[PDB]
Amino acid sequence: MKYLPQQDPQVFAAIEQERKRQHAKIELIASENFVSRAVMEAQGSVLTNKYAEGYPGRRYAGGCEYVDIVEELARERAKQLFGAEHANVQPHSGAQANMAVYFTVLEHGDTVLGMNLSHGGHLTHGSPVNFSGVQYNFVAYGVDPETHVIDYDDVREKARLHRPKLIVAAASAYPRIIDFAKFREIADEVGAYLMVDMAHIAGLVAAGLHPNPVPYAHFVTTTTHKTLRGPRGGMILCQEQFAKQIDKAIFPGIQGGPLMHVIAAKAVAFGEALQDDFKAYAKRVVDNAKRLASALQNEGFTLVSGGTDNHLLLVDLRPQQLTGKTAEKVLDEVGITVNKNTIPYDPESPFVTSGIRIGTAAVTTRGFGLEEMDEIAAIIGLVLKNVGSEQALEEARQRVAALTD
Amino acid sequence: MKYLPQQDPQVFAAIEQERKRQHAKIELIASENFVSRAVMEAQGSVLTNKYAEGYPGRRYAGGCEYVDIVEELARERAKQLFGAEHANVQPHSGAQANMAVYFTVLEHGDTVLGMNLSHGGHLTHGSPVNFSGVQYNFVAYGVDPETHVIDYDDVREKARLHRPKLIVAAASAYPRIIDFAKFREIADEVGAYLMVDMAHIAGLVAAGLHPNPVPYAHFVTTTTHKTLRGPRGGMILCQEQFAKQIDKAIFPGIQGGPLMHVIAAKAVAFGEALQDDFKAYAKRVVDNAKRLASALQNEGFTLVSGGTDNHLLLVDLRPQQLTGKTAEKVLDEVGITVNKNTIPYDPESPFVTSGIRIGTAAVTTRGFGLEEMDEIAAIIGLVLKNVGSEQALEEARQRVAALTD
Ligand SMILES: Cc1ncc(COP(=O)(O)O)c(CN[C@H](C(=O)O)[C@H](C)O)c1O
Ligand SMILES: Cc1ncc(COP(=O)(O)O)c(CN[C@H](C(=O)O)[C@H](C)O)c1O
Repeated sequence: MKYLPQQDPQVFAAIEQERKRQHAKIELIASENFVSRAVMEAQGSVLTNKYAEGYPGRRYAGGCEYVDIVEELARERAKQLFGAEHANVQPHSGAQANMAVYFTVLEHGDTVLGMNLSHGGHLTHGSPVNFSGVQYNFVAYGVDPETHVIDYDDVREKARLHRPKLIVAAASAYPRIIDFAKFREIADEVGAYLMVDMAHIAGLVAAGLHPNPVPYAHFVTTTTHKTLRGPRGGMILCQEQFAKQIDKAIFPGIQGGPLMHVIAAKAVAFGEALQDDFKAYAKRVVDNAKRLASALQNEGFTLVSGGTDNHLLLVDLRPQQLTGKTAEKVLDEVGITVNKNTIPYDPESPFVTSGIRIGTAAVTTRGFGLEEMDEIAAIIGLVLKNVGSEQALEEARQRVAALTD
Repeated sequence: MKYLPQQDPQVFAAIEQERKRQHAKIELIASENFVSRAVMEAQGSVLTNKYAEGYPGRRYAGGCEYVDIVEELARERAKQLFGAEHANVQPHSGAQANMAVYFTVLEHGDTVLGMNLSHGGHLTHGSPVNFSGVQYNFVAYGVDPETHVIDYDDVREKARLHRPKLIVAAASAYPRIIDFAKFREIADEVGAYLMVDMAHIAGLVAAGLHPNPVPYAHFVTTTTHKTLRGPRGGMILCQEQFAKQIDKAIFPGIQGGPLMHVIAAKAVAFGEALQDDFKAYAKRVVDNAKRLASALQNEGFTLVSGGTDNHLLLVDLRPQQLTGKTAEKVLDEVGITVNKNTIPYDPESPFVTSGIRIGTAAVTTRGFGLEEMDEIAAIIGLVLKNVGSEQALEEARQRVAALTD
């Protein structure tokens, strides 16, 4: 940076603190990742100056000739990446991506079937304090209380009873592979649309390490910033028959002018995702997660679903008689960044929780391998089995500092 | 740029084309502006990597210590700039800023009174193809058919008849000063909340060249990218009594994780707005607009409301027997960037129109003064009075190229 340090010393100092923080800490938040310098330069471009309401070629303002190319590059690369018939790269976020689909196929008060929020489901999948639960009549399916795997007989029973117009699959904290073939089979029986929110697994889908929902779902929403390792924003993939309706839902439906500089960075992210190295990266993410899962069990930790098939895992902290809130606080003290997360059938409130969510996407980008996963798990064991001991937490700090160069 | 040209030659080439376009063309789109290099560097920072769901101090993820400072800087500077009791700098856009307020004080199907869309009102103020008109029962007030100034007796009659829960003031294409004192007086009579969408006039309000809606309105929404000359995004200002409700409406209401890198750029933009030079800048914008308005009339153009009190003007093209669509196309051919815009009581559809919207905010940032405004108006006269003549359009191209160095 050059012009910011002179103009705004206060903001620059806080950014420099954050930059140094991201290097010093062990980042294990499942939804986070580190973007390339090419992605950041695209978001720091003059493309923020342009109003490009509408779509490539069909704009409601002149001078969009070159931002049209940018958006088309983002749209075509995403279609190439996921094998989708249509792409919309204008959603400001995953929340707005989900919102636009709901706006398309649903009237106010319609019944929608989503995943239980305390079982792994997301806020936009029917939270009564979120727009989804207020605007629509959301019913929930759950996981098996023993295995923590989606009970597909329960998805079928809930769909046949409540008769939803839409079924939502996918989650924020689900460590296993989602059977999209079964979700479509259930949706076909009850005559409902199938939406898959692949936000967390998007990068793994692109690398072919998680089944692609695209052939099975009518709508596929995602964020670009999670395992896809791109800028902060949303995307909608759909079939050509819904293309016009989805486009009208984004604009003039729920949004206005798109973020052309972010869309530029999305294109850069999709470009990087198409390369062979990203497929090797994503395999390391899954390898690292399974290694970390196995190593934490070795330390004596119970895991939700008994491991992982993807990028994330959930530690059931009930055996250690610790809340997720307590674990989040003490690991923050030693330099490990996690978040408290409700486990399926949690006896604690969503603000206290009985578990912690851990992802490997961020550390894998940094260069962390199977060896580092053993150490990370060893530090977590040292901290959570000796919460009252300050000497163990000091030992943990030094071991965290050793891993981060 | 350094890492982008190597990584993505296709995207970099399109960005470089856009960068050169923004310099070569005369940008007169009323909603557009040029951001400083400090604002862009903040959007190109590592702050995109952080999930900061919630608010400063009250986050739902660890490691937010430094992005909290960033958001607080953005919030406090905006409060200092506008004299507001509470600020929310998390809205992804002006559309989401408006959406959050609607989500706060309104139930589905509630009656809301906004400005007529063909008279100057915005898409989010009750368009039947926008979320606002679908989710809520929007009624409209208009302008006087002769003077094109808001008919405040009509605002009062519509409010007393339809009994709205909310009244919306402000516009996308209104060249005059809005009397917020009268809007609150009407709202108090019918027992309705007053929302002001100052998106277009935000920078002029900050410089004290347009009356501040904050003392009169319960809610004030805005975009940061128009006359405020900041990054692409939204902001909500409100009284302390609505602070908690507005915060809950953004998250977990309608959005998810905020754009911390954009919020950083908002802080930089607000910082630049507080400086004395920005107040001088904004006065030049208004001076330039009034100069351009007077000069276009001298050329024989009829203007909506007979001039301007702000940053923008509307040319009534009916005397020249030209549509806004025709004017937009031919001016694009010579390097002048405007947009077609419906005039009050337009005989043409919103896709054809009888007028063009022109703003001075962008050209003023570049260094254009009163002299350049005379020339811009002279070129517009040459083009629109000689549409069939290619020799006049070639003359116009050279005169446009002369103004842009
Ligand atoms: C599966 C899923 N869909 C949408 C979103 C929201 O995206 P955005 O923040 O851009 O609006 C999420 C967000 N996930 C968060 C996280 O994992 O930390 C949190 C659970 O909301 C999501 O997981
Ligand atoms: C008065 C007003 N409020 C909100 C918006 C939408 O903001 P965003 O694009 O960030 O969602 C606008 C947009 N204005 C556009 C323009 O002037 O070019 C257009 C009329 O929508 C607005 O004017």
